[PDB]
Amino acid sequence: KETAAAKFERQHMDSSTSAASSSNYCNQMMKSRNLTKDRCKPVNTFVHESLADVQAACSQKNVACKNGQTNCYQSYSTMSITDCRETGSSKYPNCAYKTTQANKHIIVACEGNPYVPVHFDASV
Ligand SMILES: [Cl-]
Ligand SMILES: [Cl-]
Ligand SMILES: [Cl-]
Ligand SMILES: [Cl-]
Repeated sequence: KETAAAKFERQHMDSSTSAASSSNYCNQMMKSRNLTKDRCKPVNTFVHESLADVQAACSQKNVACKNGQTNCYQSYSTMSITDCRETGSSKYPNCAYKTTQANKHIIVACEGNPYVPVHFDASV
């Protein structure tokens, strides 16, 4: 099985581009990261920063997660992110995504040793 930290990396990291290329960024990335394999993941955010900077958020501002857990952290600085969400025309096996690029703080849940990101909670 995939570890929690590795699943977070695969689903949420894109350190190779500074920001979403075109409107087709999400269709390509959701496919590349295997998030459209058996079904279309409905919503998924990619962060365009180094893995180190995203991991460093786990020692930044401790805040509540939406589900009430207390292991969430909000990055002190804004980061380049792209939110990918299915459009109305999306239907497996023909997934289709809207690409929205933004610069916002990220909120992640962290766990383990090393204490690293295991869930992407929200962007602010
Ligand atoms: Cl790992
Ligand atoms: Cl590259
Ligand atoms: Cl997400
Ligand atoms: Cl941006």
